Amino acid sequence: MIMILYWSLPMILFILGLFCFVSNRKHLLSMLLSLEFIVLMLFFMLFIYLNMLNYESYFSMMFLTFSVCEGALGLSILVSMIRTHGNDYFQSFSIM
Amino acid sequence: MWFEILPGAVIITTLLSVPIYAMYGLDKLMIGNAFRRNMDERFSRVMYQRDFRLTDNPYKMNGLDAIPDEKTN
Amino acid sequence: MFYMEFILSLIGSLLLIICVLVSVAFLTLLERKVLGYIQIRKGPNKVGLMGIPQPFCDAIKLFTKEQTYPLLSNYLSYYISPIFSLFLSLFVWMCMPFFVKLYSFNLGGLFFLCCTSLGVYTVMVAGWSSNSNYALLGGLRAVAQTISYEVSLALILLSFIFLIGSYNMIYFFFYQVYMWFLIILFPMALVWVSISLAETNRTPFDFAEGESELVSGFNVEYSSGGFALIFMAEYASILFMSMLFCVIFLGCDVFNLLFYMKLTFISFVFIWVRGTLPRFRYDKLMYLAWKCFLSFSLNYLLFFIGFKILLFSLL
Amino acid sequence: VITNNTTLPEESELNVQELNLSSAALRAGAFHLGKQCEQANNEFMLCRQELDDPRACLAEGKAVTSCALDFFRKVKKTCHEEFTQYATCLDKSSGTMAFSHCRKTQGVFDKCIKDN
Amino acid sequence: SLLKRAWNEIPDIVGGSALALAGIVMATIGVANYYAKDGDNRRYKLGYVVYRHDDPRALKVRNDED
Amino acid sequence: MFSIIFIALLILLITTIVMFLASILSKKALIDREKSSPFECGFDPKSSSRLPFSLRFFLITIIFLIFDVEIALILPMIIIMKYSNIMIWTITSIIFILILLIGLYHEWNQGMLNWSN
Amino acid sequence: MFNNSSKILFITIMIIGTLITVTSNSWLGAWMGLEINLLSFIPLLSDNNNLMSTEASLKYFLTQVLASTVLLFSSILLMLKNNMNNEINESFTSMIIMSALLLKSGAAPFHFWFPNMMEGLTWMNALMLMTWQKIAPLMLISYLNIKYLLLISVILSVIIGAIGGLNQTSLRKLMAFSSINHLGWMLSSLMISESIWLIYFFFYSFLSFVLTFMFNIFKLFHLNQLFSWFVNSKILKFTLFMNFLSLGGLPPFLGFLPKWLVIQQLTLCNQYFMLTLMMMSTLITLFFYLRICYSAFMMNYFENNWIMKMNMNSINYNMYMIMTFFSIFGLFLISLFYFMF
Amino acid sequence: SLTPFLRLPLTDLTGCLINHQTYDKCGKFEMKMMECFEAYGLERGKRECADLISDFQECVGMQKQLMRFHAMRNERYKQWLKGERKGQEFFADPPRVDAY
Amino acid sequence: MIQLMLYSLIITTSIIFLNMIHPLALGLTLLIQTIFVCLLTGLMTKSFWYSYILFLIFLGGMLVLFIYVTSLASNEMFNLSMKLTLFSSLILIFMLILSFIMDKTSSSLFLMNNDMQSIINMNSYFMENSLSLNKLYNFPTNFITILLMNYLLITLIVIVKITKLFKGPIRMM
Ligand SMILES: COC1=C(OC)C(=O)C(C/C=C(\C)CC/C=C(\C)CC/C=C(\C)CC/C=C(\C)CC/C=C(\C)CC/C=C(/C)CC/C=C(\C)CC/C=C(\C)CCC=C(C)C)=C(C)C1=O
Repeated sequence: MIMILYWSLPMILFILGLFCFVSNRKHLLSMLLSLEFIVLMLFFMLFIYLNMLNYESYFSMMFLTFSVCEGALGLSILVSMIRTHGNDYFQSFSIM
Repeated sequence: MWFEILPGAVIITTLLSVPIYAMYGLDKLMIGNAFRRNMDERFSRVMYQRDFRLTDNPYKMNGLDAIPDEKTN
Repeated sequence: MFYMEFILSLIGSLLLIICVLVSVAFLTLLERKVLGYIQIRKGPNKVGLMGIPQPFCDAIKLFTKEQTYPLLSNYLSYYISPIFSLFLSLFVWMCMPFFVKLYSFNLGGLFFLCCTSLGVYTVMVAGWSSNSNYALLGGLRAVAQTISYEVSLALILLSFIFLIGSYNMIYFFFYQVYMWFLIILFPMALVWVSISLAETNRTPFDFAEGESELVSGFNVEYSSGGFALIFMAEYASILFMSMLFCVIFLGCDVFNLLFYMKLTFISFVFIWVRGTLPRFRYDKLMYLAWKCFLSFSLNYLLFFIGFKILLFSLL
Repeated sequence: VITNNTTLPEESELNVQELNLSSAALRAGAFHLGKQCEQANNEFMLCRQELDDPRACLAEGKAVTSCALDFFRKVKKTCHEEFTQYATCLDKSSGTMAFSHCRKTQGVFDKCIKDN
Repeated sequence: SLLKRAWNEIPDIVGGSALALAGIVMATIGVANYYAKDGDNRRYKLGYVVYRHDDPRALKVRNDED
Repeated sequence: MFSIIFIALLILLITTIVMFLASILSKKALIDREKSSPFECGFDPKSSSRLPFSLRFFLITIIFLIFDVEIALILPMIIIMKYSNIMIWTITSIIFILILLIGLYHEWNQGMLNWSN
Repeated sequence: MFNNSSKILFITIMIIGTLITVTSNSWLGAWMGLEINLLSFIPLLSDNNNLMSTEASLKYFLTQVLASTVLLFSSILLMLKNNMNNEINESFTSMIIMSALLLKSGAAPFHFWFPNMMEGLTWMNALMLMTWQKIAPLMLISYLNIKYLLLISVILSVIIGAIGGLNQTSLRKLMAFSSINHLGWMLSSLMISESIWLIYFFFYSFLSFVLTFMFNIFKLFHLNQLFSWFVNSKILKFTLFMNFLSLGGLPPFLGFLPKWLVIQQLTLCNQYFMLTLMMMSTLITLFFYLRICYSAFMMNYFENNWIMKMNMNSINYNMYMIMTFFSIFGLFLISLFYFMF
Repeated sequence: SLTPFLRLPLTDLTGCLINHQTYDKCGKFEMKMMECFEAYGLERGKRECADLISDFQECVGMQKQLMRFHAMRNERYKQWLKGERKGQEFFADPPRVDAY
Repeated sequence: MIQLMLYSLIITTSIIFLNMIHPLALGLTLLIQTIFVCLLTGLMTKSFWYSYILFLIFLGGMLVLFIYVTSLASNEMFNLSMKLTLFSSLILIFMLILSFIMDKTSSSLFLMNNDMQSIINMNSYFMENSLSLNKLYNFPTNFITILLMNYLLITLIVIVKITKLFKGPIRMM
């Protein structure tokens, strides 16, 4: 099928990104590491679709701007994490 | 005594100028043309395909002699 | 024909590689002679004939000397970091404009920005891999350098780019045919050299090495093999960045001989400055980039956005 | 997408004498060539834009190539030496085949064509 | 005053903003000048542009000298 | 590209050979428990280098991520100046650089650009 | 909008973010608005005086980031196969979009994060989360037309939303489970129309807008505090708590009218079986509301006696009393409303 | 394309985000189809736009043609692996580079 | 051809990335992949302009998280997994074998490279990125860029407020 010969690989890569975002690693940063991994794969598919259009790749910039802000915001929340808990370990948070 | 510096500067000046003056030499010896075609624009690339097809060598030029001189009409 | 074309491209890169690798050896001698003359010293004068074979006389030692296997270092990372430091130094040369084509490189100006940023990881990984207090301080002193110069670097490149119309470096030649952009861009030339120093981590911005603050910076735990490549990779950066100043502000007549008389002179300037200024303070640089340079660079984008607009109406 | 009922002209019709003249040789005569075949060119290029069917502009295309081939026969008849020097220079002077370098030899040709 | 304090503390932002202010001004001249010449209609066109003699655009062909 | 990748590999091989020569050409002597000890001015080290290294430019560190992503939007300017509407291009570009300056001066005045103290 | 000029901004940018989503004529445009909304809420939500608040700022961020990420994943996939923002016949690719949106709003199967982040929010924060943040997600689900997936969420929402709430004593955590149930009614109202949903949402926000103030004005966070809470006139305290009954949708009060119009339309559309499970499960929701009214309906209590006085903010209380009055007498104004016909 | 319920002025902001109307092989194909959606409305349009949607999808998504192409290649390989072809004459004469 | 080998490597590096635990091991894996994805994207496009931008953008994020990794997760451990090295190396060669015996006219992506375009396409003879990036700064889509600007500036106000610089540095107490 068309979807299997052309769009399978990025999707299989995407789900592997999510399975990193949920696996049990001690440090919160392990979530941030896997966060921009997924974003890297989202860019890849979005770039497939935008190129089916002849001239629409400019929207890649729009996507990248929101990619950094969620990473940048994701990093700020970690900073605020440290200065109330002292450490970023997942097991240090109240389970609720 | 400021002369003693110059031997250092002469060598660096010469060595860094070897490449560009070498390829200008090699291209003439090996292409027949000093400069290689510039694939900077679609039109340049397009025509480069055209030359590579006709003569089977993009750097061998096909002057008027390739034109069929006469037509019997 | 086409099959032959790429063969020549290989030769050019190899020719450019060996020539750059040779020059950085002779640059190090030139650094010692010139820095030995600004100081009232004589400089290396005995070895061989009049000191010319000095840098080769040192390349022997740094390779007949044993590797160091630090006890607390992640050895594979510690062992590989020199490779990529040298590789990234040589690799960035493939974008240097030639009218005798070597690589097309539309968007060559960007390719500069990507490659120069990579040079920080090699310092960064080497310092952390060494697993020594000073080495780590050197690495994190180098990263903070990037946080400062990186943003202002792009903006200042953009100003030059507006003048030429494209990111292809070749166009610098055509626009600098009557005069030199140095005249139009005098403060940027002066600013650009300042950022160029940060790129190569030189006095007055010598923080990665950090000599006399850190014992030897991120190099403190390297020896014969690794340290040599770190050194050569350092001076390859100076040589290129000096050239990149010559293509932007000084004509960019790559096929003329004088261009290489100019290139060495800017290399002399880099040594000249090292023998004049004391090192900045680790924070004063980061404040300098954000408080002054970034604001300065943005101000002229308006000046050149207006000037290009005004010039566009006339032409 | 092409099916049996779609009508393509037969092979014999598409055959026609072609230039087969390299890039540098073409760029040499560009400015003098253009002033002559403009009537055919504009007629051909106009239809191709409004009407985007290659088979529809088949007739006009043959006019364009004939005019080009017609021009060079004249050049072959008179300025053969000069044109080759201009083309050779234009080819071997820069990687872009820019006109800005070969102004001198260009002058030699322009005087040949305006005297003949 | 204010002018003095900045001119003494951060002279670059004053000089830099002085040229920045120059950009807006001579950007306002050039932009107005652009539509004072009808520069949307440019005598040299990218691509091979051919009009019919009856097309409305065919009237607006900018007629220049060189 | 494909030309550049090949030379990228070829260079990497060449530079790799250089230490592979150095590793053999290097004089070889028995490694001592002290020879491979870290360097910390000749006195044994109190603290591993892998302890948490405090940070003071964290705030600038985040601002650096942002300011770059606006470099992605200024760079295309030149490329599309010949092809765009001059009012839209002129207006938008200016209110792009004023926004950046205003943001910078705002934080500079608020003292965020200064390091943690 | 309580402390500094900065809080004023984040509130507005939240409004802009939500509006961009619900006014966007394409998935990609809609997704952008969600990102705008994301960072408008976090700074409002994070306060370092509380060890709990920063934890709340986390769970929301990880959940929402994943939701928008998966949401964008499917939207790209959706128009990779159809080449349109719309799918002619709904299939799996459209289901995936629905799953993300439900998680974005904390519907039943993916609600877990939602109560578990309510421990460390101020009351004014919970209102922004409970009411406004559910606009953009639920409003996009109106575009997608999968029945069974949407239907399953309703059935689980009312069930999990009710049974879970019986065991809580923290009012903030209790209201979360209460809000999950009302969310179930929306999605049920969303497979039939939107005008009902728009009406029903407005009333739901109205009641929650009221109950939040009463806790917010008197800073109550636990059931025990209700009994210890001091009021001059036990008649007054008795009447304030009569808003819970409206939140339970009892017909003598205004809070039933919303439930009522959702049944007159679901029944009109023959969804009889759904209403049985929903309306029946609402009783359990009505239960723990009465557990709160234990502190009001009985009206002589053993209370601590180091307070004789009520200290309350005027403007909040001034607006709260007005809102409460309609919450008890708002039924006779159904004549005026002309949005149901 | 989706229809916002709100349709406040904000929709003007993001309406023209992604389109096919800028120098595309399917610019005319989509305008007809989407026009028909405007004439009949969204829900009813999905039942009257059978041709326009299929044509537009076969112009952008191109599945209909790519999925012809593999049938040709696979059927070329199937013949050879069955011995019905030969190694010497596996492929047809290639097209001229200066074409397409 | 290298496109398939790029497919193999991006898959291979993703398998291991699922198994990294040490944050720097994750970072090195991610950095390597950011190179390949950047390379791969430019294959199926009229220019590599976006690969340059993407590469530049992510490298900014690469440095910053090392600064925080070196402050938060400094003391952690690696473990060479002989299961992993064999598994990746086993499949990697296996995948590389297929790419040599693949009908790699079929595997090529249908997206039109610049050369894949016709010769008649008049719009393909302009600057490499003129048209594509054009309407990023023309009516009406320009307002989207403007909207980002506030969004980015408003973000710049969010970090300082979340961060609360004045209450100290960051240490992994
Ligand atoms: C007392 O107060 C003071 C201080 O306080 C302590 C100071 O710190 C200082 C500090 C001074 C400085 C920082 C000065 C700058 C110097 C340094 C940072 C480091 C010192 C080293 C140098 C200057 C030497 C420079 C060169 C290197 C380090 C090596 C670089 C690598 C090189 C040259 C190799 C290049 C590669 C090539 C292929 C070139 C061509 C061929 C060869 C080399 C091959 C050689 C031989 C063979 C292959 C054998 C073949 C044989 C056969 C076939 C038979 C001063 C001055 C001071 O006064």
